[PDB]
Amino acid sequence: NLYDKVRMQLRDNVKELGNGCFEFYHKCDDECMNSVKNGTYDYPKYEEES
Amino acid sequence: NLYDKVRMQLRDNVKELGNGCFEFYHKCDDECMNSVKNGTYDYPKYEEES
Ligand SMILES: *[C@@H]1O[C@H](CO)[C@@H](O)[C@H](O)[C@H]1NC(C)=O
Ligand SMILES: *[C@@H]1O[C@H](CO)[C@@H](O)[C@H](O)[C@H]1NC(C)=O
Repeated sequence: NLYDKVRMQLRDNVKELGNGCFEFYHKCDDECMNSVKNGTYDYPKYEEES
Repeated sequence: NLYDKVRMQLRDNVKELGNGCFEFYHKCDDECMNSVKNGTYDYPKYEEES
């Protein structure tokens, strides 16, 4: 449930590695990680691969 | 189970908003919505973002 709670919060700004981890497509510093662990996250334009 | 039944039926012609809702990438009128609620849906070329 944490895995999906987090996947839904993170949407497409991350990729699943298939081993229980999410890799970010943007620099995610302590302040970001602190946001991911609770009810918030918003990083709208970090696609490079698109 | 409805969330996934619907996600599988809708595939990539929709996006998950992460709050229990699916946003369509195409105009989806009453006739479409009536199809989504039961065993049918087929909208092959509505990507704009691709
Ligand atoms: C969520 O984490 C951020 C970052 O540390 C913090 O500012 C915010 O107050 C926290 N929200 C709750 C409800 O704890
Ligand atoms: C599914 O919904 C469509 C649209 O209203 C309808 O035409 C079709 O007969 C319905 N199928 C079933 C099995 O109810």
